[PDB]
This record gives sequence, structure tokens and C-alpha cells, in this order.
Amino acid sequence: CLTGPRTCKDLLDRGHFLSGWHTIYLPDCRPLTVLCDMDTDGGGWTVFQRRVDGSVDFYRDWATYKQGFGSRLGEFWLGNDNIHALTAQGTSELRTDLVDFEDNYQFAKYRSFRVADEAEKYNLVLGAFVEGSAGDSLTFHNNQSFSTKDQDNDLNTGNCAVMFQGAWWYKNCHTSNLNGRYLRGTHGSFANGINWKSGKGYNYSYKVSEMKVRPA
Ligand SMILES: CC(=O)N[C@@H]1[C@@H](O)[C@H](O)[C@@H](CO)O[C@H]1O
Ligand SMILES: [Ca+2]
Repeated sequence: CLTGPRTCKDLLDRGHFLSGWHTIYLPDCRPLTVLCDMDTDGGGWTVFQRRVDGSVDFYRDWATYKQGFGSRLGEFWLGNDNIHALTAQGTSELRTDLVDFEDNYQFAKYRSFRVADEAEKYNLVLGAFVEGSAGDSLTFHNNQSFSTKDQDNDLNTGNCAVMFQGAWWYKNCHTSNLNGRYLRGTHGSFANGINWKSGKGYNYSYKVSEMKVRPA
């Protein structure tokens, strides 16, 4: 690197006009292949989580969220080292794109988004809600560790992850649960869906969810 591309924004600027898997060089100069959203909100986004059809188990242990899981063809989670590697110098706006089972689109936009290395538990450190029709359902979670069903760092007696069946920056427990189960719309189970509270509440699992970052 030094010669190559360092962000999706960079690849947009080089005239990569369609979304897809391209290879950016991280700050450590290691190469990572990522999904570039070249479209939404003027494009240039590096997509780090994607749900879209129910095909992948997001109910995953710590190691599995450390490395990343899923498929390039479908849903995935880029992995918590990669995510940290991504947002750990400079600063990255965060966007969250949601789409329901009727194609009513919603988003939410934050001015900075960054996350701790494994040691500091991949602690979330989020800036300021900018806008978006889904409302703020991410600030609540600011300054929290990341947990999973086999690694509890939550401020609730029990296991937020085990009870709401996800992986997240879980306090007591959440307002957002984008890694929860794919429950395809209305659900009677309580909050263990792909949920964004201000978005569509604790009983409705979105059809698409995307979380992405561009350099501000
Ligand atoms: C990046 C990609 O291919 N996925 C798209 C993306 O442009 C967008 O985030 C979302 C609505 O914004 O719809 C997704 O399916
Ligand atoms: Ca706990």
C-alpha cells in the first residue's frame, strides 16, 4: 500500500461506481476485501454488517464475532478486529440502513463511529446522532463493551445476548438488536428480533439491515 486504496471512498473516487467486494488496505497496511456501498447517501461506504434474507445464523460465540462470519454473497458480519481496524485512526461516520417487509426504507446517521480492540472489549464509542427516520436507537448503547452468548459483559444480572438472542453492545439490555434473529416482520417473541426500537419496535424484525462507515 501507500500506492493502493484505503477506503471504499477511495475506490469510489477512482471511479468504482457500482457496489461490490473490493480490496482496501487497512491502516496496518494489511489487505482486506470489503463490500463497498457506492450508492446510498452518495456512496463511498464500507459495509460491516448485512442481514437480508435469514440465511445466516447471527447467534454466534465471541471467537466467531472476533474473526467475522457469513457470506460475501449474502449476510455477514465483517468481524470485530476488522471493524476496529477500520475505525481506529481518523474518523468514520456511521450509517444504518434498514428496510422492512414492504420496502419502507429508514436510516439513522451518526457523525463518528469507532470501536475498541479486543482487550477493551471492542467497546463502542459513538458520536452524535445526525438524523434519520428510524430515530436514535444507537446512542443508548454508547460506551458499552461488546457481548455474545458466551461472553457476558452486560450490566444486567442475566445474559442479554442469551435472552434477546444476538450479539451487541448490550447494557440492560438494548434499544437496538441488529444481530438478533431473522423473524420476518411482526413477532410475538419479545425483542429478540432484528430490532431497532425507535425504528419499528421490539416486535418487528426488519427485512434488510445494513451498517456502514465512510471517512468524514
Ligand atoms: C451495498 C449493497 O449492495 N446493499 C444495498 C445498499 O446499497 C443499501 O445499504 C441498502 C439500502 O441503503 O440496500 C442494500 O441491499
Ligand atoms: Ca450479564
